[PDB]
Amino acid sequence: VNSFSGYLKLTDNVYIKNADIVEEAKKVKPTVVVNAANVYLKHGGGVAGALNKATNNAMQVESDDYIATNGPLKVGGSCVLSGHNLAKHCLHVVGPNVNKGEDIQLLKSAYENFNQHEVLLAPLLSAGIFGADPIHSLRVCVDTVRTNVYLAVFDKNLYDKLVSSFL
Ligand SMILES: C[C@@H]1CCC(=O)N1Nc1ncnc2[nH]c3cc(F)ccc3c12
Ligand SMILES: [Cl-]
Repeated sequence: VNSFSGYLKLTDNVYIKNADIVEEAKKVKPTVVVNAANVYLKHGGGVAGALNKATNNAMQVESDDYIATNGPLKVGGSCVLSGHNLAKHCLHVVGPNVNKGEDIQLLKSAYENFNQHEVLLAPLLSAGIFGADPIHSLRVCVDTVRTNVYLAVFDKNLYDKLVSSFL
């Protein structure tokens, strides 16, 4: 048993809710919140901008030190950093950005990072400003992640479409 509340169960291990991931993170304080990161960990907008804003820019400060030491992530890759006031840890995961021409096939690799964590609160990777079809992202999530994932979908119309179209 865990403290996630109000989720619809899609599969044995995937759950979904219409929620703002920032407010969900602040309420639950999960062990792991997933950020929709880019390779430079520049948290300017979308989920990343919102998570970073909620940390009063501490996520960005930590991220800039990470990049200065390690260089950029790979598309499809991840790193574990602090969750600040939102979670114990933040798993920064880079899904492909279709608006940059990045290979949508890398979305499966991106979701494989979730399997290193028993339970996660997460957005749909490559959705929103990353330009992929969220219905496809949900399908890849369900077919790739084997650990317990609680998906937060900000947009109510999209949430309803994801549920109603789920196979
Ligand atoms: C990209 C995915 C696909 C469907 C969807 O809604 N996405 N985004 C979110 N998902 C969950 N919480 C969020 N909080 C946010 C706060 C923001 F400023 C901006 C975006 C989000 C957001
Ligand atoms: Cl977005």
